[PDB]
Order: sequence, then C-alpha cells, then structure tokens
Amino acid sequence: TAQLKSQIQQYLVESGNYELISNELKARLLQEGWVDKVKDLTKSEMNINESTNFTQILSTVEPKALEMVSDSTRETVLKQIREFLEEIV
Amino acid sequence: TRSSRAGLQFPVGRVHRLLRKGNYAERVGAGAPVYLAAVLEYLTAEILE
Amino acid sequence: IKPKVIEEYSPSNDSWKSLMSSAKDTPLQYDHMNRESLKKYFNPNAQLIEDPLDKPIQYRVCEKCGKPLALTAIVDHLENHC
Amino acid sequence: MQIFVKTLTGKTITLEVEPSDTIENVKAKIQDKEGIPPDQQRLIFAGKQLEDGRTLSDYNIQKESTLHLVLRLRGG
Amino acid sequence: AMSICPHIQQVFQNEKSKDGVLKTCNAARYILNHSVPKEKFLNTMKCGTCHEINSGATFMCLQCGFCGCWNHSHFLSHSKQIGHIFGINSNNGLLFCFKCEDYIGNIDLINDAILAKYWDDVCTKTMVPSMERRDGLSGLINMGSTAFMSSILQCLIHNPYFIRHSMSQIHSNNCKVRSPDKCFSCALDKIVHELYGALNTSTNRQTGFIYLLTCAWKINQNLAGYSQQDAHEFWQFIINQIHQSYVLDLPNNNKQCECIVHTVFEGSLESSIVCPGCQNNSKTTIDPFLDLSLDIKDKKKLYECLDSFHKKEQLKDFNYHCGECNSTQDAIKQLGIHKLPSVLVLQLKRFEHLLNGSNRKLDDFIEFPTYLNMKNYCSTKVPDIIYELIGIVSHKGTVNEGHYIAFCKISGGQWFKFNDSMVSSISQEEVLKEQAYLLFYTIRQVN
Amino acid sequence: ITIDSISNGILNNLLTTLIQDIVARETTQQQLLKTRYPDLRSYYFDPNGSLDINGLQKQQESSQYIHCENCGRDVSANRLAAHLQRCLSR
Ligand SMILES: [Zn+2]
Ligand SMILES: [Zn+2]
Ligand SMILES: [Zn+2]
Ligand SMILES: [Zn+2]
Ligand SMILES: [Zn+2]
Ligand SMILES: [Zn+2]
Ligand SMILES: [Zn+2]
Ligand SMILES: [Zn+2]
Repeated sequence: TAQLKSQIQQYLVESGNYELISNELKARLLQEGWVDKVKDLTKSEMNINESTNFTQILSTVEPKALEMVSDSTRETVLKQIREFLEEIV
Repeated sequence: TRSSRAGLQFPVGRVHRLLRKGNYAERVGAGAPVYLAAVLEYLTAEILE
Repeated sequence: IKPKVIEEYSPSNDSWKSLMSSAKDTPLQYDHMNRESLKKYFNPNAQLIEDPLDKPIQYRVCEKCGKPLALTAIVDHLENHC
Repeated sequence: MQIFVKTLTGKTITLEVEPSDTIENVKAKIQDKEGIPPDQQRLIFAGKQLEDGRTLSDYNIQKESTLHLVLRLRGG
Repeated sequence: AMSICPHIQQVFQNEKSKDGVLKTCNAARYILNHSVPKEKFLNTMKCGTCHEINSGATFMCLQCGFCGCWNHSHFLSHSKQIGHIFGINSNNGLLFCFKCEDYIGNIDLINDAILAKYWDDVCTKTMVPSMERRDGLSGLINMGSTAFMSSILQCLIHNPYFIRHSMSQIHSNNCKVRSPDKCFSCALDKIVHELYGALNTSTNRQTGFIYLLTCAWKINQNLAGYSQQDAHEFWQFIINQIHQSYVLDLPNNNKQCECIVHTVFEGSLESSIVCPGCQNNSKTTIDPFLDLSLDIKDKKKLYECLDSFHKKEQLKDFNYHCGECNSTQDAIKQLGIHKLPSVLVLQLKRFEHLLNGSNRKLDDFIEFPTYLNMKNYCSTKVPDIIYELIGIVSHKGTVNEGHYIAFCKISGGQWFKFNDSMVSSISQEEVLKEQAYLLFYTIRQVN
Repeated sequence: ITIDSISNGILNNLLTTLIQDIVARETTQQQLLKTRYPDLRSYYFDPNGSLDINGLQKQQESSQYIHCENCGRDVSANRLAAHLQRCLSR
C-alpha cells in the first residue's frame, strides 16, 4: 500500500534527520553556485520567452535546473539519505 | 590630458616641460610635476581665498 | 511497517488553521536558520533577516516629507512625525 | 599583570602592566619590543581603538585580555 | 505593459470579500512566522491525496484545510473538482492563480498586505519607490581625500539590517537632539532619505554626506576627509559614535550593549591556555569583538588566513606555573570562536614591519569565496555555518598613499563598484578577482 | 520496488520543490518590477570600465560646486573639505 510512504515520512520528520538532509543539500547547492545559476537560468528564460508566466517558464527551467545539479552533491546527499534509510528497515 | 587625470586644474604638460627645460637635473620623475602642480594649485587657492 | 515506531509515535479532514493556537504561543521563527544552533553559537539579542537579497528592499515614500519608510514604520510616521 | 597583543603576522606577545598604566606606556613597550613608533601603531580592543590619556580601567580592560595591533592604510 | 490577474480583481470588486482575504493572508503569514518546522512540513507540505511530502511545491488552500501537491496535480485537482483556483506556496507564501498559470507578484496590496487596513491612507500618503532611487544608487564625490569614507559609506548604504533599522525610524523616533549636524545617526537617516526618497520638494544628493562630514570634523578633524586615512579606524570610530548616540537615546550596569551595532557585529573569541604536560586544564579568557583582523602573509586563500588566525601558539616568554603537574611550562595558546556576529567584517593585514622602522604594503592577491563556511572555527560537533559575501573594500597604492573602492552585491546577484562619484555594474567573477582589503559577509545559513 | 528508486523519488521531490520556490520568487519579482515600472530599463554596463550605471563617465571635479550653507559661499567640491576647515574654524 501507499500509506507506507506517508508513515515513513512521518518517522523521518519526527527523528530530526530531515533538517540535516535538507540543510546539507541546500548548503551544497548554495556553495557551488547552483542556486544562482538557477536564478540566472530563470532570468534568461524569462528574457528569451518574454514572459513571467510561472508554469511555462518552469516547464523549461526545471529539467535543465535538475541537470545542472553537480554529481558530487547528488551522490553525497543520496548517500546520506541511504544511510538514514539503512537504519530502520 | 593629465590635469584631468589628477583632478588638477593646473597644466601638467606645461609644468613637465618647464621642469625638463630649466636644467635642474638629467631626468625628471613622473610624480614631481603632479605633486608640485598640486602645491601650486593649493597656494593660488589660499591666496584667491 | 515495524510496530515500534507506530507504538509510541504513530483524504484528511484536519485543518491548517488549527495552527493559529500554536502560532499564538510561538516566538518569531526562521525557515533555514536553526534556532538552537543560533542559541549556541550566536548572541541572544541578534537581529535576523532571512534571505535579505531575495527581492529588492520593500518600502514606501511619504508624499509630504519624502522619507523612505519600512512597512512596519509607516503608520506612526504618519501620525506624529511628518 | 600580563596581557597579550596579536601582531601584524598574527603572532601574540605578552606585556607586563598595571591597571593604572597609560595607553602611551603600553605603546612605548610595544615600540621597545618591535621597533615601531607610537605614531605608526594602532591598538584595538573590543571593537574600539584605545585612546591616549585614558586608563585601562576606563575601557574595562582586564588581566589577560588580548589587544589587536594594526597599521594605517591611507587613501582618498 | 504587464497585466494583472482579473480573477482576483473580480473578488476585489467587493470590499468585504477583499477584507476577509487580506485578514486571512495576514493571519497566515503570522502563522508562517510563528510555526515550528515539523508542523509546517506535516500540515502544509503534505498532499491530501497522496500524502507525500514536497511533491514539488505543495499548496495550502485559501478556503479550507486541504493541502495539494504540484507534481501529481493534486492541488490542481482540488481546483478542477472543488473550484479553488488560488493556492499558497508553502515555500514562500506566494499566491498562485491556476487560471493565469502564474503567481500574483505585482499587486502592491497583496505584497504589503499587513498594511491593508490602512491601505487607502498608505496609498494617499505614500508612493512606491521611484525607479531611479529604488536601489539607493548614487556616488559620493571626493571632497578632498574622502574616498576612504565614501567607500565605507557605500557598504553601509547596502546593509539590509541597517536599512531596516533606519527605515524603521528608531533613531528618528527616539532622538533627543534631532539634528544631523550633531547626530551621526540623524545624518545617516538624511543620507538614506536622499538616496531612496526625496527632500522637499549638476549637484544632486550630497546633503547628508556633508552633514556626516560636519559631525566628523567636529569630533575629529583628522578623520574628516582633508588628509588620507585608514578606513578601518574610521569604521571603529563611526560605529562607536553610533553606539554613543544609541546610549544617548536611553531614558535612563548593563554591560552588553543593546544597540544595532552590538546586536549585529558583536561576537566573542575563546582563548585557551593549556599545560603541555597535563593537557587538561585550561585557563580560558573570553574577549568580545566587533570585527576580525587576519594575517595574509605567505598565504593565497582566505581559509588559510583564518587558519593562521586560528592557529595554536606556544608561548616562550610567559611565566607559568601549572596547577595539575606543579611545574614551570611553556604554555599553549589557542584562539577559537565563542560567538559569531550576524554580520562578519574582515580586515586583511596588508602590511609588514621592517627592522629599519619602516612599513611595506602587501599587495598579494588573496582568494575569497562567494560563500564562506565558518564551521571549522567554532570551539564546541559543530553544524555547517555559512555566510554570503556582500561587500569588499579594496585599496590601490602604498601604506602612506592610495585609493579605496567598494563593491556591493544587491538583489538578483549583480555586483556594483563604488568609486567615489562612480557607481558601475560588475560581474561576480571580476569582483572575485579583486585585491580584497576588507570583506563583508552576511549570515545566510545556520545548520 | 527498491530503496534506490524511492530515494531517487525523494531527491526529485526535494529538488523540484526548491526549484519551484526559487522560480516562483524570481517570476513574482520580475512581474512586480515590470508592472510597477512599465518603462523599466536595465542598469548600464560598460566593458571598458569607464561608464557608470547610467552610462556616464566620472564627472569633472573641480568643475562641480557646492553652496556652503555656513557662510553662503560657493566652493568647488574637491576643495570643500578645505573650505570647511577654513569655514568651521569660526
Ligand atoms: Zn512623512
Ligand atoms: Zn479547498
Ligand atoms: Zn500529491
Ligand atoms: Zn488569474
Ligand atoms: Zn539624532
Ligand atoms: Zn552599542
Ligand atoms: Zn601541567
Ligand atoms: Zn560656510
């Protein structure tokens, strides 16, 4: 069943590890310049499409923004989540 | 110019020429015509004041 | 799902406005500056603005005296200072 | 009492002083150790520059406090 | 000519509906400012349909308690099935219209909804910032050798905490003297007034600067701009004067100062003194600081300079008797951070002393990061602690002669160069290529 | 169904959430600026490092002047401090 996901998420929230994950991810993306790259991407797309409509701009930004995420941060954060998951199953 | 480039009103060229031609030494540094043009501007200011 | 997590911890009908009560009892909070670490490593009376360059400064200018006013400062400026 | 001074390189030195000792005397001692004239010295404590004619007690400066030494970089 | 959403306009055609909306928005934002992380996750980021957290943006319903995700279109489904076209993004409080397919960011009333009750008056008495003045950008002319002042003033011109303070009218509200030719803070407020607003009712925008200069002349003529001087000394002098004016503003044994400087810039260093034998001890001294001065010699990176700053020392000239081993020892000294400031100010010690009594400038490039992690300097595990670079002061020349320039970052990520009267656009990478003398870092993330 | 897949979904959830937040903030800001300021123009950038944000060069001092309020005298600005040293000396 899919109640599992919500249950697991509830445990995750209650344990304190979510703050650590979210924060470490944010720190990595911030420090490596990815956040600002995504800001620049958003301005560029707004200028190219001559639009501030959120849905259509997002439609072009999100896939690319996802690709722009460094491999290091990806594997490190995945590694950390996996470490927290390997705890209680 | 150079009066501009030093925020001076006084002709840095004229001055560098006058320094070179009046036979005080073989070579003449770059700072001295500016420093001096400055002291000159200063004093004509104090007087006109 | 393992019985021990559920044991002491554990469409919805609940409502977010239920939080008003908590909001009533809760000190000013920041989204991504953890409070306890701020307590440990920072001073007790520090001023804090989260993401200060997110957008340009939000303020308005008095038509009468021309002062730039923070949103929380406009009203009394209008009452007895202009 | 002994106090400390963090010099330009980051090296810390120790001075022996009394609470009633003047900032001038301390600067004299620094000149005597480092060979730097008083007019070239800037002495910093608690975010403030220490001023001649005043005492250590005037700035609530106590035993084993550390002062931070800098020079002047003139511009304009 | 950007338009606004007509759907919210229709609602706004009725005053009581509008008032209900604004009241609820204000209440919601108060909740957002007064809700712990877990309640927010569980009650604003949980999809009512799939119960997933952070399935893209999660939207909080304006009319009921339902939360709906973006990725699986579940709020979108709430909108199609129940008819609620407006939802609030739980990451930023911004309101989405699913008809426009766009957020509503350009309605002043919505952006400033806390003043909604007084909005008419707010719109009659006050205007939005003028395009020209909105960022407060203006140069301060050299009135002799005043660049060491103006570059600093430009960094002061860009601090959000300071701007919040000044615009809050705190000094204005409490000043017992109320004259900018005597009060430094009044003069500052006048500067802010000139740069962001309009005095009633080419030489433009220099009045406040002239007032500041007049105060400076009155307290210490040497630092007032005729002669070349040190920007750091001026910094400490002026912040001390600001503090004195704050203290002056009291109506009435209170060692920690409660002023804007001391609630922003004051931290504390921990100095440990330990016996090399017993290695237990220690004699700990706590020293307040308003800024940090770092050695830069033989180094290429800011982290190297902080490491040197933070490096342990063995005293070879200290008279010492250990109480645990009862013997004379050469003590070990160490500096660490006890408390960090909200805004961290760094001075690079770009000078050295020679045996002949002369000094020399250090022109060495020191690499500095766009984002700075202070975690390695906290004494007591320590979580990640990251600051954002917002300011640089650079000097060109020698110890006894030169020029100061400032670099400031504003919203959107663009850098500007402040060279007396000249404000110009600059890229981040070039700022990062600058020879830094002073660096200003604002706290961004605390883990 | 595996740990790896669910983890990938969690990461995608987090990233799309953050992205949507940043983009929403950007779009709201630009919408606001353009609506508030229909005639909005970018600040001037000079590759030569000569022109200001309005595309102008550093103005000529001492061509500019200031009217000194203490004595009513106009004084060239780059000598203003000097004047004040001579003016406040009352
Ligand atoms: Zn007013
Ligand atoms: Zn609903
Ligand atoms: Zn969902
Ligand atoms: Zn709409
Ligand atoms: Zn005042
Ligand atoms: Zn204070
Ligand atoms: Zn011992
Ligand atoms: Zn006058």
